[PDB]
Formats: sequence, structure tokens, C-alpha cells
Amino acid sequence: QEQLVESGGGVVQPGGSLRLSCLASGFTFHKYGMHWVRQAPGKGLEWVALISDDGMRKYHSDSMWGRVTISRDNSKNTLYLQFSSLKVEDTAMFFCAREAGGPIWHDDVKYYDFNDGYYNYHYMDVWGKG
Amino acid sequence: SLWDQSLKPCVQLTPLCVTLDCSYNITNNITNSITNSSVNMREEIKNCSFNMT
Ligand SMILES: *[C@@H]1O[C@H](CO)[C@@H](O[C@@H]2O[C@H](CO)[C@@H](O[C@@H]3O[C@H](CO[C@H]4O[C@H](CO)[C@@H](O)[C@H](O)[C@@H]4O[C@@H]4O[C@H](CO)[C@@H](O[C@@H]5O[C@H](CO)[C@H](O)[C@H](O)[C@H]5O)[C@H](O)[C@H]4NC(C)=O)[C@@H](O)[C@H](O)[C@@H]3O)[C@H](O)[C@H]2NC(C)=O)[C@H](O)[C@H]1NC(C)=O
Ligand SMILES: *[C@@H]1O[C@H](CO[C@@H]2O[C@@H](C)[C@@H](O)[C@@H](O)[C@@H]2O)[C@@H](O[C@@H]2O[C@H](CO)[C@@H](O[C@@H]3O[C@H](CO)[C@@H](O)[C@H](O)[C@@H]3O)[C@H](O)[C@H]2NC(C)=O)[C@H](O)[C@H]1NC(C)=O
Ligand SMILES: *[C@@H]1O[C@H](CO)[C@@H](O)[C@H](O)[C@H]1NC(C)=O
Ligand SMILES: *[C@@H]1O[C@H](CO)[C@@H](O)[C@H](O)[C@H]1NC(C)=O
Repeated sequence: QEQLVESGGGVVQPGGSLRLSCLASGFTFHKYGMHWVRQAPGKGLEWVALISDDGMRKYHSDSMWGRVTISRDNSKNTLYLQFSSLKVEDTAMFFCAREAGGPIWHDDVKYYDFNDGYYNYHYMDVWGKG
Repeated sequence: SLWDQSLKPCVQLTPLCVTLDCSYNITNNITNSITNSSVNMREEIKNCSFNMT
């Protein structure tokens, strides 16, 4: 099945950096714009970052904007998040969630992207280990 | 008659008639050449996206 596994997270101190790597399997990761989310102690879910299928654009929350940079690797079928100027408020479990399937559905008809890409902008159907 | 005969094996383009979205200015260098004969603005060059089954 379509599986996602996060890694690289660990105990760190503010002001440094961190490399969170989200590996994927069971599907064609080459065009799946992933989503980085965080969950802090005693708090709800909080969206961290989002990257497009091709890595052209990307979105980061204004609080986490600048501190984090998201990237993809279609050869490795992997996603990467590089931190910078870490803050004590960043204490959280980080998850790597997929996008709303491969195509976008409308009237039972499914549309893929240019060059038959697995694009969407919708809910996150699959969630990773964390 | 020969033109119709050669037209027969050609695949049809009926599903192509859906409404599309095109962009005129693209990531190319020249749009206005040295000559101007009411054709530089009418460049007849756009890049367009289209749904296909
Ligand atoms: C055919 O012609 C069309 C007509 O031009 C083309 O479409 C577009 O038309 C617009 C007409 O207004 C053009 O607008 C201009 O854009 C200029 C460039 O603005 C950017 O660069 C300057 C620096 O030079 C920057 O100051 C601007 O704010 C903007 O870039 C900013 O970049 C940062 C960093 O990436 C963004 O920050 C984001 O923040 C979030 C969190 O909040 C995330 O973290 C993101 O990851 C992060 O990137 C910031 O958001 C962004 N600014 C904005 C407002 O979004 C500008 O200087 C001019 O004044 C004018 O506004 C537009 O450029 C043009 N499109 C292109 C591609 O040129 C059409 O493209 C063309 N056809 C083709 C095929 O190209
Ligand atoms: C009209 O064309 C623009 C520009 O597309 C680019 O230039 C053309 C001449 C061709 O060479 C295209 O192959 C080329 O992409 C379309 O806009 C979009 O521009 C961005 C540029 O940032 C393209 O991004 C690329 O995305 C791929 C895959 O994710 C990356 O590997 C690349 O590194 C690069 O970031 C984007 O592909 C392109 N969009 C499309 C659909 O090609 C514009 O959309 C198009 N007009 C229409 C109506 O589609
Ligand atoms: C167009 O080509 C000229 C050289 O012929 C070059 O100097 C210029 O930078 C080019 N412009 C673009 C947008 O590619
Ligand atoms: C370009 O336009 C000007 C005025 O519109 C005209 O005088 C000139 O002859 C045109 N160029 C050519 C090559 O005809």
C-alpha cells in the first residue's frame, strides 16, 4: 500500500537547524505535492509547509515562514525540510501527509496534470509515521 | 477523391473541440522582429492547455 515514513527528527536546541526526510513508497512520488504538518504538546494540528508537484511554488505559514524550506526529490521519491533559526515553540511531532489522490475528480471524470501528473489541491488523504 | 482516401486513415480530432485556456506572452526572447507590417502584435503564437481523454 501507499506508505510514508518520516525520519531525521530528534532533540535539538534553538538557533540551529534540522533535516526532516519523508520517504514514500507504493505510488509514483514524482508528482505528489506533499504536506508538512506539526502537532505540539497540548495543542492541535498546525500546518507547517506545502510544496507543489514540480517544486515550482511552495507555501509556508507566516509563523514558520523563513525558518523552514521545503524541497522534493523525484529520483529518490523523497521529500525534505531544512530548518533554520529553530525556536523552543517548535517542539512538536512532525508528520508528512499526501495530497488528495493522484487525479482531481469531477463528474466521475479524473484529470491528471501536464505530462500526466498526480496533482491536486485538496484534503490530505494519507498521513505518515511522524 | 485521392485526398479523401488519404483522409480516411487519419485519426479524428472531434474531442479536441473542448474549451481551452491559452497564454499569448511566453518565455521566449523575440516577440517584435525587425519588420512591422501589422503582424508583430498579431504574432499568432500562444501556448495553450487542454483536456484530453
Ligand atoms: C505573461 O505576462 C503576464 C503579465 O505580466 C505574466 O504574469 C504576471 O504579471 C504580473 C503583473 O502584475 C507580474 O507581477 C510583477 O511581479 C514582480 C515580481 O514580484 C516578485 O518578485 C519581487 C522581487 O523582484 C518581490 O519583491 C515580490 O514580492 C514578488 O516575489 C515575492 O517572492 C517571495 C519569495 O519567493 C514570496 O514569499 C513567499 O512567502 C510565502 C509565505 O508568505 C511562502 O513562504 C513562499 O514560499 C514565499 O515564496 C512573496 O510572496 C512574493 N511576493 C508576492 C506578492 O507574492 C513585481 O516586482 C512587479 O511589481 C509585478 O507585481 C508577474 O511577475 C507576472 N508573472 C511572471 C512569472 O513574471 C505571465 O507570467 C506571462 N507569461 C509567462 C508564461 O510568463
Ligand atoms: C505557457 O508556458 C509557461 C512556461 O512553460 C515553460 O516554458 C515553455 C516554453 C516550455 O518550455 C515549458 O516546458 C516550460 O515549463 C507555462 O508556465 C509554467 O512555467 C513554470 C516555470 O516556473 C514551469 O515550471 C517547471 O515545472 C517543471 C515540472 O514541475 C519543473 O521540472 C521545472 O524545473 C519548472 O519549474 C511550468 O512547467 C510551466 N507550466 C506548464 C504547464 O508547462 C504556462 O502554463 C503555459 N501556458 C499554459 C496555458 O499552460
Ligand atoms: C535575448 O538575446 C540577447 C542576445 O541576442 C540577450 O542579450 C538577451 O539577454 C536575451 N533576452 C532574453 C530575455 O533571453
Ligand atoms: C512600421 O510602422 C511604421 C509606422 O507605423 C512604418 O512607417 C514602417 O514602414 C513600418 N515598417 C515596415 C517594415 O513597413
